[PDB]
Amino acid sequence: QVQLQESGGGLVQAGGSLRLSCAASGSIFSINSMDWDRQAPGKQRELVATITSGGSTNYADSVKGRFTISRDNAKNTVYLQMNSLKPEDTAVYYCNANVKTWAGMTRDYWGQGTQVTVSS
Amino acid sequence: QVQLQESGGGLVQAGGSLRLSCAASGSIFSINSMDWDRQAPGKQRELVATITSGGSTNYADSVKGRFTISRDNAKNTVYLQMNSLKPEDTAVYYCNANVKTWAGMTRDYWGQGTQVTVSS
Amino acid sequence: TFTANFKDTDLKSFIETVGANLNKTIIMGVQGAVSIRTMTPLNERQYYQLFLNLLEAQGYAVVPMENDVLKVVAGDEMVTKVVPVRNVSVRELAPILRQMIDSAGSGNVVNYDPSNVIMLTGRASVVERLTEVIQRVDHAGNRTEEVIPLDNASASEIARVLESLTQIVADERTNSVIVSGDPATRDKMRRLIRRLD
Amino acid sequence: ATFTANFKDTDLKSFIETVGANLNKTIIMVQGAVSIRTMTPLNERQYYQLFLNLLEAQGYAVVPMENDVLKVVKSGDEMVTKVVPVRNVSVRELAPILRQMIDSAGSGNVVNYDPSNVIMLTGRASVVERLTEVIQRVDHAGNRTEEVIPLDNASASEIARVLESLTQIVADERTNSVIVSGDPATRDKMRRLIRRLD
Ligand SMILES: [Cl-]
Ligand SMILES: [Cl-]
Repeated sequence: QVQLQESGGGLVQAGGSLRLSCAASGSIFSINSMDWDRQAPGKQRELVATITSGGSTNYADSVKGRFTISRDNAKNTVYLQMNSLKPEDTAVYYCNANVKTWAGMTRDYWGQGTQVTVSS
Repeated sequence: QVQLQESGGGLVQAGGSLRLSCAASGSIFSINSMDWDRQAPGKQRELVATITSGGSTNYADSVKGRFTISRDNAKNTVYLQMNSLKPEDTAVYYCNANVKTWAGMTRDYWGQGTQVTVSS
Repeated sequence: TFTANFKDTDLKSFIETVGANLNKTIIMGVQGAVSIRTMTPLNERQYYQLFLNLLEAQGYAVVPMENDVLKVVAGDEMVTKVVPVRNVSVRELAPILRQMIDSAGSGNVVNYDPSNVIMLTGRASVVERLTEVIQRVDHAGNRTEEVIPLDNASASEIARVLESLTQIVADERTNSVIVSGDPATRDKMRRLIRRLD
Repeated sequence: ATFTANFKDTDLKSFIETVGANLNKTIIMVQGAVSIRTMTPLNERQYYQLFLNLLEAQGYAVVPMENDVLKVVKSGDEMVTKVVPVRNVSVRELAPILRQMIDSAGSGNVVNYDPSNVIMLTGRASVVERLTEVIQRVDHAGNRTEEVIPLDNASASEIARVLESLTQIVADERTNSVIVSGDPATRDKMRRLIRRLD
């Protein structure tokens, strides 16, 4: 089991910034990567950024250099620092934890999401 | 206000058939049109079929001939008879009541939806 | 035209204010607190509707009666806005605006006017997203068209060939092609036609 | 070595005992029923994974312990499992859209990913059908046939732009050719259009 609780969403103007947080709990030891992805109505859910248990980071082309994913293992949380926000970024952002199971397969747990809205 | 409850969804093989039912309640007198629309994950919600309060009917190109919308005012229910189903029709089907307000504008009320799956 | 700016206003107060403004006598059984900001000016219909929406949100309905009596029975800010629509029917947007409110949670309402403007009541964040979508579709149904005649190649043929990979229609009469897009798109499509010619 | 599961309102305890004997694990314990039909044969990792999935749904979890021991503790509709091999594409590329799919599905459905590059699906037949449709579609889409078309006159990168601007096509600057990829229908079409700009 792993539970995810996101926060930090809201309305912002083009060029502004927001900081999303996500607090994980349960089997932290099983978490082998954590990612943010987003979804706007009528479109595909798509990967935004990822931080592995090693600390290795991965970023989508549209967000690289503007977004930064980061970690705080004391508080068991990950963060998405979104700078220079564009209307294109408007979406519900979900925090997801890819955990390793006792069987040796992987499984995704993720939260209800947080809405980010960017005006012109 | 108007409240709507869908039913009739389920799994069916290509060429099979289903009948959706939707029971309306509340301000039935305000309803001036009822329609079924559908939404698959990753796509626009689109209009399938419409029946006005005068009993006129509208059908999207993709379903015409295969789908019949109909009405039973004694039970305050509208139906969607879905014949010759294709995989393309796999979606959550929503029943939506368009109503007139005291102010003279219109407002939509719709339901949680009923899932339809069509296997090859 | 009309305007509204209430901040934690007692429901009874709110009702009385709108009543006087609309020249309507109000009756009440009714606790609650109201909050709303009008981003644009509203006409009598739209204002009345705003009143009807806010009551519904709080759990109350209106019952219109004998000689004009009514009986009652940052991104989070509650706002109302009217969006004119210029090139497309407002009801053609209803499906995708219903999709939008389904991802937005409760408290938000889209109303459609027979004069072909949409009125949005809800939280500023949601209302911004609804505005964006409307304006995007409305601007899309305004694509300027161009006729492009062909000296050598066939009109039908070029249309069929291009339409297979992608609006492009032919008119054999004058051996011409009609191309429906925007200055970015049309300029690129023209050169492709010329080159085929 | 492959395993099967066909249970219909089987007492949760009996299920756990059956699976433990099959897996050579001691089981220490819990109330409930269990139904599940294996649509494909499962290997031991997948069988064990099913077991965890059905326990999780009922509100239970496993603790692996000293010497092959598992302690069970508190934590269209037909319940089915299926293992979908994926041939042309990395399974974690599907993850975001499989997650989207499940947020419409409702509860009790689970997608599991195997490092051997197969997805396992556990849940209601309808939800499982949909997830299969999508996996297979993306898989098949990643295996399009490719074809080089040389150009005698035109510049390959121009034709690359012009058609990619109004639409896969890729230029090869070295041999001045275009590499188009699709089905017989879509390549036929593109072959012709390219030929006319020469
Ligand atoms: Cl991590
Ligand atoms: Cl009707």
